[PDB]
Amino acid sequence: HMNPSTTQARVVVDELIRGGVRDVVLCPGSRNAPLAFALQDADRSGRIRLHVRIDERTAGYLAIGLAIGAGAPVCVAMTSGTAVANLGPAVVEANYARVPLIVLSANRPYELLGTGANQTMEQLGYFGTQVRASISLGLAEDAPERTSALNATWRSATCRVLAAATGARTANAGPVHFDIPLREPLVPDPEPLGAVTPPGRPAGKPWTYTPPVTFDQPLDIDLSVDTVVISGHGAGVHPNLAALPTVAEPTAPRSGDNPLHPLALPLLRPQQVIMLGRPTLHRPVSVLLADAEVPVFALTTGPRWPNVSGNSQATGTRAVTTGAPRPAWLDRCAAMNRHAIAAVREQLAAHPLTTGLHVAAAVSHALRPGDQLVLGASNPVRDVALAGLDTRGIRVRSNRGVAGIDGTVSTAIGAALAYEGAHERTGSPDSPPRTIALIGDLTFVHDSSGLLIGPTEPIPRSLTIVVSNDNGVSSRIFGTPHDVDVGALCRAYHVESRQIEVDELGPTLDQPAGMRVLEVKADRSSLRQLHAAIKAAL
Amino acid sequence: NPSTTQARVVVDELIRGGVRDVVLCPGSRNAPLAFALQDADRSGRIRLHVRIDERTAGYLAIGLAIGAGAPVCVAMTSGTAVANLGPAVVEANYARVPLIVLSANRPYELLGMEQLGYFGTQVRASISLGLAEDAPERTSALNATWRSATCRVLAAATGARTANAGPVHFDIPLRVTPPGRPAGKPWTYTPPVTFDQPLDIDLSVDTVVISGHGAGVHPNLAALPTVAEPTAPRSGDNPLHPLALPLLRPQQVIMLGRPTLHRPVSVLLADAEVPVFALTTGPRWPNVSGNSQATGTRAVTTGAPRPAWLDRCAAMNRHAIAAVREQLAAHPLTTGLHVAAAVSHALRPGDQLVLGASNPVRDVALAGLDTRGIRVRSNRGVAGIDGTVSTAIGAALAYEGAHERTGSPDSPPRTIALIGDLTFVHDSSGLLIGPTEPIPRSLTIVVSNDNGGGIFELLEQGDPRFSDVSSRIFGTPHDVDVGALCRAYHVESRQIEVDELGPTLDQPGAGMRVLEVKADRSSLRQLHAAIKAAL
Amino acid sequence: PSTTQARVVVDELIRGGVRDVVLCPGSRNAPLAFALQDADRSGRIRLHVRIDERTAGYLAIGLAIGAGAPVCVAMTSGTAVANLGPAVVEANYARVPLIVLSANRPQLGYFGTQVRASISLGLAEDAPERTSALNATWRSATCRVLAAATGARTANAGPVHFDIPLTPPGRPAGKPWTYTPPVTFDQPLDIDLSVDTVVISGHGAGVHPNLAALPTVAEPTAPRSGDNPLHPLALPLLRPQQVIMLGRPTLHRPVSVLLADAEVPVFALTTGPRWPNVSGNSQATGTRAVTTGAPRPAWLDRCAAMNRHAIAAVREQLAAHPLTTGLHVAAAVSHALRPGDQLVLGASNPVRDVALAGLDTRGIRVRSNRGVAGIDGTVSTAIGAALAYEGAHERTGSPDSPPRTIALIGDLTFVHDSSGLLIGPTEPIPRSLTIVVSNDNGGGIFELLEQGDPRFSDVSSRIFGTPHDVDVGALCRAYHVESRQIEVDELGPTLDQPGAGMRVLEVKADRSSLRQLHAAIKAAL
Amino acid sequence: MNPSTTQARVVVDELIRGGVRDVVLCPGSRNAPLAFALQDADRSGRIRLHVRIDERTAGYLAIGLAIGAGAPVCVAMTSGTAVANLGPAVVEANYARVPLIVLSANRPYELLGTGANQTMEQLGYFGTQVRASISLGLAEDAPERTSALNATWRSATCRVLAAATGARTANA
Ligand SMILES: Cc1ncc(C[n+]2csc(CCOP(=O)(O)OP(=O)(O)O)c2C)c(N)n1
Ligand SMILES: Cc1ncc(C[n+]2csc(CCOP(=O)(O)OP(=O)(O)O)c2C)c(N)n1
Ligand SMILES: O=C(O)c1cc(O)c2ccccc2c1O
Ligand SMILES: O=C(O)c1cc(O)c2ccccc2c1O
Ligand SMILES: [Cl-]
Ligand SMILES: [Cl-]
Ligand SMILES: [Cl-]
Ligand SMILES: [Mg+2]
Ligand SMILES: [Mg+2]
Repeated sequence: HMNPSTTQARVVVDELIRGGVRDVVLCPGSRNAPLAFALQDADRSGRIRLHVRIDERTAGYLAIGLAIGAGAPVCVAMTSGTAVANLGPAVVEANYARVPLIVLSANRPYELLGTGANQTMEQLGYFGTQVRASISLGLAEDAPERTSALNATWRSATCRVLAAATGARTANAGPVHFDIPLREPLVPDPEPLGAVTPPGRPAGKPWTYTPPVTFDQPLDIDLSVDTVVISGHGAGVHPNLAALPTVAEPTAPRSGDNPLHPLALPLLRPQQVIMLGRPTLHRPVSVLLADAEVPVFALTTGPRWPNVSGNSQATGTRAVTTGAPRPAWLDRCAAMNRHAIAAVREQLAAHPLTTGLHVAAAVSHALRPGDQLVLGASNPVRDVALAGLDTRGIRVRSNRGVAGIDGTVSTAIGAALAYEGAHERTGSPDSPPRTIALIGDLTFVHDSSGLLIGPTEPIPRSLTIVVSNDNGVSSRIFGTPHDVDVGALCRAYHVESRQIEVDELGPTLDQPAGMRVLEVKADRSSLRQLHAAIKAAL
Repeated sequence: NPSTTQARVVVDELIRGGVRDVVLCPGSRNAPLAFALQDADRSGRIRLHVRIDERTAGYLAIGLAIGAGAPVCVAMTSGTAVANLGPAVVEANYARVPLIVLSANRPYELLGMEQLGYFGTQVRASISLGLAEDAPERTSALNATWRSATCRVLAAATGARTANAGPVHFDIPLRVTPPGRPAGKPWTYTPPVTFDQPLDIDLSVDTVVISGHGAGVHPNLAALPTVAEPTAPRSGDNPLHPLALPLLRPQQVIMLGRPTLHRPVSVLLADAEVPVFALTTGPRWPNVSGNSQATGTRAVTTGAPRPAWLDRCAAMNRHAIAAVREQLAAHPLTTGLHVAAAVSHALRPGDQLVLGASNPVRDVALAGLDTRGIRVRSNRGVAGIDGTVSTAIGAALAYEGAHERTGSPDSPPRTIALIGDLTFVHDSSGLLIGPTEPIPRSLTIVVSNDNGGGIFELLEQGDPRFSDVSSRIFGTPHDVDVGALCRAYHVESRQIEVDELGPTLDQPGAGMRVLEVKADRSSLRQLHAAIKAAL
Repeated sequence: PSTTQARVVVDELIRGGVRDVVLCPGSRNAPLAFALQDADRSGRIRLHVRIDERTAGYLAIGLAIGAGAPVCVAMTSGTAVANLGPAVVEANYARVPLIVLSANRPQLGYFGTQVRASISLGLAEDAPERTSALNATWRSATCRVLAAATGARTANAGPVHFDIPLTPPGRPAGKPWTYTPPVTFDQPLDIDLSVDTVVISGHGAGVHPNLAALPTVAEPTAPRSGDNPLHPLALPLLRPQQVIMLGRPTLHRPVSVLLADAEVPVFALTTGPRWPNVSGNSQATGTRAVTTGAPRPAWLDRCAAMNRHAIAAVREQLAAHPLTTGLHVAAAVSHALRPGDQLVLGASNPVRDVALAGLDTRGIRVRSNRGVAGIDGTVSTAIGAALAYEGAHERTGSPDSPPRTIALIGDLTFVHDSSGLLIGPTEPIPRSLTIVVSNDNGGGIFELLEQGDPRFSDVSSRIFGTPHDVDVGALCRAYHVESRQIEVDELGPTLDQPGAGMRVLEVKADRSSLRQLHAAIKAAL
Repeated sequence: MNPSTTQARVVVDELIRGGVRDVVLCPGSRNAPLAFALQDADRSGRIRLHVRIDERTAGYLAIGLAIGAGAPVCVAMTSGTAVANLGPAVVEANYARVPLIVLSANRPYELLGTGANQTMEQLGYFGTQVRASISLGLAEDAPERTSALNATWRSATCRVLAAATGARTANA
């Protein structure tokens, strides 16, 4: 015989594994001990990798990283009370970035809500419309005669949680709140007088199998009309559009070989626009989408479609193309793209001081096919886009959902861990692929506690964090530098760090060292002149 | 620009309502009342605090409000502000902290702020002002409407009518200053209500008082044996050690406030043979077991405790105190209980004490802290380990500000925080205060560092049969260099031994310093079992 | 400024397929009511005014399920949100495109859980230097509302809250501002038909040609996929090894017992992203089946034998029973239907008894509020269903009278929504709607439940039966509606007789013998 | 003794001790345990039962029963739109401060989302219009804990009554 809380936790953990969950983030507590015990045992048998963290807020962004690194649903488990509320920021990010994040909260029994019990709040529903679903398991009953029926109901609810999070039937992945009320006894009973977990379906199959869904919405587009493609976060790959001039955000997957620099778009006159994904980065892009005279055709992978344009003529998922672009239009767009690249290149060289744009250019040139790049959503993504990075053959991650500074370090760490984990499944005996992160100093200092990894927890094998330190009424905290020593922060969290120059950045990134932080000074003073010089050069 | 005029009307009425501190974070949107708050800051009518981390900003506001009992405003500015403020707002609801959350929505924008679901369940009120309309003739009527909504917001936050203080959402939408009542009086005067529910209690029945967070002060119960949590204001001279409770058989329990500590208390409160009388200061009342027989706000007492009962309680109290003292001395390694004892013996009348969750708030009550003359703060609302550093900082700032505004030439009184290492790791970023922002002048954070969560060694998951599995999932060692952490944030820090803790606290240092004491948690369970065996 | 914002929104809703709007008088939504009034006088939209806001919601449900079109309801009061609650819940669960229009001059929890979207336009600012950008913003948002309501991109139609807080053209050729092709939601399931399989199809099911040969228990609202029906009462006489469940089945305890059987795998095929699993035995979900094998001939033989046995045991035990019951009235209405008719069923016994009588749904359109299975709103639902259905036949222009809409409801249901018969003289009235009322003076379904056991005979009269003694005939005449008390035998001929646009036919029925009649049918199987 | 019946009999008894003299009942299958326990209390003269068919009109009947003499009044109904029909009466009871206890039966909460018949998001439907939204635990079959389940059930009933009558908030 097994106590009810232990049985329920072992069933849930088993069904989550069968649904593709490979990594679980756990935060310590007493009320979530049943989940903790069952997760620890699955990690001892090698069925999942467990990542323990102390701060639930940054642990939520770690889980986002573990999910975007390879595309698998990731659970984060914590105790009752403000621990659940600390997942707020990650849940908002995962909502707008469509990240399959399962928030697995332990709770007191609902009967205690309103009694004044310790560490108990209104947990179910806390996340509102940010989550794709708020699902509660029932309090586990002590009914050995009903063991088979309770197993079917727990595994079915778990599959609903997994389906809603991965978007298996909605094509709209996102975060899910899975709340589990738990009561004493919370620790497993003596194992000699123990029992076996109620089994699932045979052959490691999910309890409710849901096969791959196809969400199809064709759209007719005449490509002979002068067309530009603008691809943002969450865009899909469209091979029938690969020839068109394309302004692509760094995180957007590239369809073709005809890039168009974002600075070139204002100097051209497209007659119609194809919007892929959710573009938000570039401001001239936003200017063109506000232009009411230019028809916009939106192509999304899911049912959500962006509000970035008011003259959206149609929304679909793929294009049924008629015609071909004027060769003179392709020539003009290619000509302007080269002009914009040269203008950026020349003005960086003419600039004396090293700026953040220089570091971004230096990181972009040091990337090799197969690398993963993680970018802070402030200046790093804009700077890499102005530098003209070729994203083909590399995977680029960034928290573009709400583009916050919270959790950027933890996201890079998680993405590096999932990326390296997927490289072992291929059975290859090579070295793990590189993960390079480029983040600002203010972002790094704000999520420096994301560097904290207990001595027994997984550490990324090939992660390098490049910190572009530019030392910068509510804006009066930027009137002075924050003055924090990046080296001191790294020592506090036992992390190797080096201060280097932009010339050294390339050759130092090629040195094969676990996790490390590479700090590069830059100047914010001259940035306004450099950007003004680039615009005058066009 | 009427929107600018509106902001000065609200800020002025907020200052008339008792607001002395506002917390801001930079964000995409202009802050609600940002420039009116800036004008008020330079003129000395209000004090601004700016932070980058919105989570630590919320908990700083909680500290500013519990340090002296004043309402405090927090100014949201971004699309992450609601999610990051959630923890502080939840804690303000359960600890009854007057917290005003200022927001600035756009009614000309299309909808359908990144709102979650907690605003509905956590706040006392949700008041919007309405768009500032241009009308030079209705300026005296608009002034009255804006100042009435502001007085209503402060009343809901402080519980002026409900006796249930808590957080309030105040929205001021955006697309000289008109005057208020004379002598700086608020627009709408509401006397702080008196909430009265007298209850009959016979004190001849063997009775114990158990007072928790939010407990009132009761002079007619002063003689009874009393198990008081650290945050409860004391009203008697007859304290009863929490470890003495299971050595007695009370026939009656008076519960003051909301108790959350000591499983011996929970066992006694759940015993259906022992009537429990709940005396609370607000409308809510605790009933975790279902054994709360009656509720009230004050006791109408008949009789007095039997002299033999008081003698029995005092004898068991002396056995409990001796067991804790003798077993602490006979134990080689320093634990958090040793650290808590040293801090307790170092406090002086007038000190403010801030206690983190986990073992520190329990250990101080096991050491027998005398709380009279002392101000004790702790986030017992939801017992989170998040935001405790910023709560201490805010509590010190508000506490020092009240002493400064009495004009006493003496140095500001001390605020001493006692927190675990995970608690410090959780909110270490709360230490980053820009040179422009107010910094405490007498805040000392004592960090009892046992490299993980020591309380789990004392629970069921700390039983030796889990010794192979409980290190990763409960102990959670981190190996953080605390001194290196405080250096990066430019905060004075010193690692010392428990016997040096007393003298180091007695002398002053920088306005803000962190004292770290290395402690052991591998002997923690053995030390507590030996204390129980010596009772 | 707000006057042109209302006119553009109304124009885009009409371009989006809205043909009917329900409005309740009140001191609000004045500009939108004007724009709607203008379009009603222009012939672009049909306006329906009601006084009861709860009946107005269920009327809009009917106008939507009658021809599958989006329908709007305009709130104008500080009680409308509470009164539209029941209809919004029904629209959520039955996936009905209901657009609820508000106009907050600057609060229950159901809006957060029940609706597909909550969109507010924003205030109508006064800047004629940007009137072409406000035009697109208003027609884009309105296209989002229409798309969320009809499931254009989600394949999950439902209610939408559209708030316009208190004339420039659209696309040429009357097209919607943002075109969205109806989406294809596909998810194939591998099913082996050589296993002994029964199909159980409920509310919201699709049509599956590769399943037309399998024995099929179909709820009346389910569109039949083939021509091998299996009577529900035959199910406990069979031992299927596999169940294909279409849509959302909600009727028949044998069906419920079978789906709960953990030995029998269940394969759920749904037209949308939601799927049922009350038991936890759902082995897989999908939208269509990829089939191998073929059903065993012995299995088909057994099923067809139980089917005829169940049909015969019902048709004969109805003859022996002398008293007229609700099961007889359902049988009578079922044989009085011809292809092209629309049949509206109330919940409780009427929708179950029609299934026991063996109605052949082919050629008939069957409506019923199975989403939450409420006895409220059925009268106004049938009126709206008739109006929408007759409006579609009128737009084709056939040289034939409007097709018939027959409603079969219980007594309690008729008095629960009696105020749905209060239709003002200026208001559109059905032209071929006949409401048949089976009246056994109480709730006859409770006689078939555990509280209907003879050991609760002296306690179950008050709390389950609830006689009302209401004179149905007088209630209809008070509302200026034709009524006639007929017997079960004259039901058919009276129904065949073309009559007034609205007729209520009352048939007396017995419920004291209902538990005996269902036990006699059970023993004859 | 089956737990639903014991649970329903404890709640009804404690409601009566709290001053409830009138209860409005609407017919349904899911609220059978409350219906039986209420009928038993009407036969004994402890309360006066009132049966109605329409839940919307039943809520205004309970409001009348409350303002007639100033006592808390209950309205019990089944799951589904039966609760949604109490919407208009709850709104009126909120603004007029009438102690109206909406006593709703429900399918088990684990059935929410499974497509079960007559199951909706009931808990929280009324939102900000109620003084409190309290659920009892699903009655467990466990004779060892009957005394603990009694205290838990009666304490919750008292919280319902105090919030409805404003016993400690002065805001019925
Ligand atoms: C926000 C939050 N997360 C998690 C918990 C669970 N919890 C309770 S005590 C504790 C350990 C705290 O350790 P520390 O601060 O080092 O104190 P110690 O008990 O070792 O003195 C934890 C994680 C909590 N109460 N709040
Ligand atoms: C709004 C609502 N309230 C209550 C119920 C519960 N219920 C189900 S069947 C029924 C009785 C309906 O009786 P009637 O319409 O006369 O039908 P009969 O079963 O006698 O044919 C009731 C009250 C419901 N489904 N909907
Ligand atoms: O007395 C208090 O301070 C207090 C505070 C609270 O937040 C409570 C919450 C639930 C139940 C009782 C509570 C209570 O008695
Ligand atoms: O297929 C349908 O029509 C349908 C409709 C619904 O409203 C559902 C609600 C919950 C669960 C399943 C559902 C479902 O399968
Ligand atoms: Cl335990
Ligand atoms: Cl950054
Ligand atoms: Cl604690
Ligand atoms: Mg510790
Ligand atoms: Mg009837």
